[PDB]
Amino acid sequence: SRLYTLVLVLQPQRVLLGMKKRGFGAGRWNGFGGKVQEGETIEDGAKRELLEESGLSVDTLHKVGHISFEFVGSPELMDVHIFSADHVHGTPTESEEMRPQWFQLDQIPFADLWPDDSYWFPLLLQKKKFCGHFKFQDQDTILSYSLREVDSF
Ligand SMILES: Nc1nc2c([nH]c(=O)n2[C@H]2C[C@H](O)[C@@H](COP(=O)(O)OP(=O)(O)OP(=O)(O)O)O2)c(=O)[nH]1
Ligand SMILES: [Cu+2]
Ligand SMILES: [Cu+2]
Repeated sequence: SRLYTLVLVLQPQRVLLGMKKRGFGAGRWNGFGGKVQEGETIEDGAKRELLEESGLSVDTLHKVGHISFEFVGSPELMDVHIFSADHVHGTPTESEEMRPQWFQLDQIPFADLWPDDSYWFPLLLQKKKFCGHFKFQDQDTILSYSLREVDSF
């Protein structure tokens, strides 16, 4: 298993997603994040990746979710810690990896996000902390999942 982060930049009626321009999940919208490095906590990793990919800074993040990901015929698990950045400083800025864009919450193009996102985004937007596991047949196809709400992490 490998540690990753995912940070959703949320304002009362809109979210700043990023169009992944290269790498894993290229061509889909997503939150900002990446691998957690040796020598940083998960949260600091989430903050560093948000700053790097969007030019945005935060005082704090909310822990909102935790989801493990599995691909059929690959033993390597992605242990993804999901944060909400409720309040950001600075100006959204395109990076080599991400082009930030704002979407009003009822207009998020779920068709162009990872397919799991349409399952847990509703929990996110209702402020319900969640735990889950998703097993993908391929990058477009969920084979199996479980998802539940938790009171804390
Ligand atoms: N919304 C969503 N995010 C996912 C899914 N699967 C998945 O790995 N992620 C997130 C976790 C990370 O933010 C990102 C994968 O990390 P990455 O490898 O692209 O990050 P990165 O290149 O920036 O890593 P770094 O080397 O920059 O640290 O995608 C998914 O199914 N849905
Ligand atoms: Cu907050
Ligand atoms: Cu402030």
